[PDB]
Amino acid sequence: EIVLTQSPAITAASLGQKVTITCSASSSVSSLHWYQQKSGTSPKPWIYEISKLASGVPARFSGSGSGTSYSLTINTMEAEDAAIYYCQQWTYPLITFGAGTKLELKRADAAPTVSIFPPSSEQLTSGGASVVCFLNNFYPKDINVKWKIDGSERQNGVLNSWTDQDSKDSTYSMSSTLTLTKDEYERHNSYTCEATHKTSTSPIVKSFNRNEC
Amino acid sequence: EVKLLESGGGLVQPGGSLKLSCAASGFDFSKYWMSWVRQAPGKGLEWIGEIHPDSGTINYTPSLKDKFIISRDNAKNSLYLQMSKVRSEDTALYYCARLHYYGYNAYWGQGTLVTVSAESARNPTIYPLTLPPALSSDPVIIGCLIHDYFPSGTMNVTWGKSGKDITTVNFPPALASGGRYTMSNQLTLPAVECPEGESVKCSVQHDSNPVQELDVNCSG
Ligand SMILES: *[C@@H]1O[C@H](CO[C@H]2O[C@H](C)[C@@H](O)[C@@H](O)[C@@H]2O)[C@@H](O[C@@H]2O[C@H](CO)[C@@H](O)[C@H](O)[C@H]2NC(C)=O)[C@H](O)[C@H]1NC(C)=O
Ligand SMILES: *[C@@H]1O[C@H](CO)[C@@H](O[C@@H]2O[C@H](CO)[C@@H](O)[C@H](O)[C@H]2NC(C)=O)[C@H](O)[C@H]1NC(C)=O
Ligand SMILES: [Zn+2]
Repeated sequence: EIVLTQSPAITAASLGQKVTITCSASSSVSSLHWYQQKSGTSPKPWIYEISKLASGVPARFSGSGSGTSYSLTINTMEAEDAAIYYCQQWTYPLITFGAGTKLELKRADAAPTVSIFPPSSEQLTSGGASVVCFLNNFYPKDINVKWKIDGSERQNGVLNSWTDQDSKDSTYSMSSTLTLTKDEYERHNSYTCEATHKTSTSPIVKSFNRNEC
Repeated sequence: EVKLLESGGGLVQPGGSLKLSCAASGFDFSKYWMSWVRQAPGKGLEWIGEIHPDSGTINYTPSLKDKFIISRDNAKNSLYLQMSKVRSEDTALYYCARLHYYGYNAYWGQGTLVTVSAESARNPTIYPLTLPPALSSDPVIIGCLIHDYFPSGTMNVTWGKSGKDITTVNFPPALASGGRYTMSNQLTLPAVECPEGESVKCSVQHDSNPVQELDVNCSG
């Protein structure tokens, strides 16, 4: 009935810079509140009744607005402020939540550190073989991973998982798992994980050779 | 102090029905308006509805009016949610919250997960991630592969060592083809902190199940 538009949807701010995010309503609302949500946590009550700060909210935060357009401001962006921010209106008998604003901490470019892990003897016993590649502490978030088995590309059985922005480092991490059978693993010798990122012209390659033993 | 604890979540068959409960303590439950909120994996917050302290007025999100029934006891200090013809689409964390004036969710529970699937439950198998002497070092990277489990639930992963230069990275679960999840946990520490012959324990807790422990070697 009442639509809330949060803008920008995805934003970035550097450390110590002033950030303003907005929440606008399709019609007049009785009240508006803000909530912060991080990675594996319940939403935290942040700003209530347009400008009141909830229990342990830092003084750098402020809420403003009336009628239809509302704002959330961070005077000095801190690393720990990297989160999703949700606005919510109340107009009896309805409660509506905006789609959220993802706020990222803008940091310096950083090349990923690649590590490659061969399958466990424990897993091999089971007749399974997962080859794991970790790509750590990179910025910006955008990355492309490729797997090669005996110099040729492998697409199927690849599981990718991206981390959350670290809020001490302001970096991202990624995991890429190639799962094969023990028979399929033992049929090939070289395993390679290659990452394409803006910080390098060429791919960041990490490989291992399984032979003899 | 105020506490809200949801229970009743878990695996439910598509087209099934379940009742969720939210136990409230540390406040006089009977005086407050209570609500339910849901969040599908990777999606935003969606209001289900609210209940008046003395059960007379129940307000819902118009679209959801047709599959959810909010109720409360007051004696039992419990809030309930009945979900009737559950779709895969209904898979989400369900949160109960205590409402304040101006429709603010002042206190929230930790949420209970509802997984609408036909696929059977499966416990994870934990495997060590260690590299041979001639493959890495300084810093040392070790890990625990938490493999082929369902449903996703809540995974608690703790390591035997902690410090200033010891970093833990818990990778969010990834769903394979079969319909089984895998996660990995990684520990980065200075080589001096994880010498050859030594090990670090990874402690995994899937939902309310007993902890599964693995001793991971610093070097292969
Ligand atoms: C399930 O979780 C707790 C983690 O407890 C808290 O501490 C972290 C820093 C905080 O962010 C919140 O998550 C909680 O307040 C585990 O506790 C730790 O585990 C070991 C036992 O193996 C203890 O010896 C540690 O001291 C303890 N806490 C700290 C300081 O991190 C709890 O055991 C875990 N379950 C498992 C075994 O995985
Ligand atoms: C929640 O409670 C209020 C009670 O006022 C309901 O509001 C009434 O119903 C309709 C649509 O909201 C209005 O056209 C009436 O004028 C309202 N008020 C009266 C006279 O009490 C509201 O519908 C309730 N329910 C939910 C499910 O939205
Ligand atoms: Zn009221």
